[PDB]
Amino acid sequence: SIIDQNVQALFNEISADAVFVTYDGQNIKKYGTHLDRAKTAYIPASTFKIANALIGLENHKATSTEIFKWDGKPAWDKDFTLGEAMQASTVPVYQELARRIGPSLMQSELQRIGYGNMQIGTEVDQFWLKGPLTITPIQEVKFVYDLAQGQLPFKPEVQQQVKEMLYVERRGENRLYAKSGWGMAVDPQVGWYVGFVEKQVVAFALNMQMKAGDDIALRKQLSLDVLDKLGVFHYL
Ligand SMILES: *C(=O)[C@H]([C@@H](C)O)[C@@]1(C)CC(S[C@@H]2CN[C@H](C(=O)N(C)C)C2)=C(C(=O)O)N1
Repeated sequence: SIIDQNVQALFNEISADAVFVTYDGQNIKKYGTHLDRAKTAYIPASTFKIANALIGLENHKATSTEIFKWDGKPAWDKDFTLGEAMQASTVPVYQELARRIGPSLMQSELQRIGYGNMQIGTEVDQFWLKGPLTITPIQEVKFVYDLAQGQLPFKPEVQQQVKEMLYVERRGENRLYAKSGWGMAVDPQVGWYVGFVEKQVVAFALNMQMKAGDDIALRKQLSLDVLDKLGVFHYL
């Protein structure tokens, strides 16, 4: 198992506490510098957009065609669909969607699907940013695995729509879907890179500590390097 050694070697460069989890539908595997992160709960931050889009489309609070118009209050200073907002990571668009859903519906939907600790507190548009909603990397990886397979408790066409919002690139006929996250409001700060590769499916979740001034592109660069070494997503 020199593949594992090659992966671990990648993390010898990274000074931050990091775990990388993979899920192929049967096996959970863990790599990185602090493996206990995989079973620790952190705020989902921008990764919550996935569940937010799902709940919203499911409950007729938006469509994938609808334009969320900018209200003129100051980057993200333009009109976005939910898909455009996903890849741009436009928080205010998804805050608006959260406010359309409302605390009662949000709470019951998170409970219904068993997302993380299923806690929203009192602010319906901040709970994934400041807490108290938390989720383990293992939970995230299983979540996005089911999304890829269309086996979440949502309408099939809803899952397909949200799934394709996460599309990043393809190599041959292998497809990468991914969503990054950087929770700055919490201490310590958490970084996410969650997604999956469609050949069979391999879901993955990078989860690591972040500090002000860190390289924003590190999460993706690291994950792609890991996926290549695993042979899950080879470089072209
Ligand atoms: C969600 O993960 C996060 C939300 C909480 O803003 C988000 C969208 C911010 C970033 S980093 C982005 C790059 N430059 C900006 C900045 O320096 N600030 C503080 C305005 C923020 C990410 C990310 O995943 O990189 N996600």
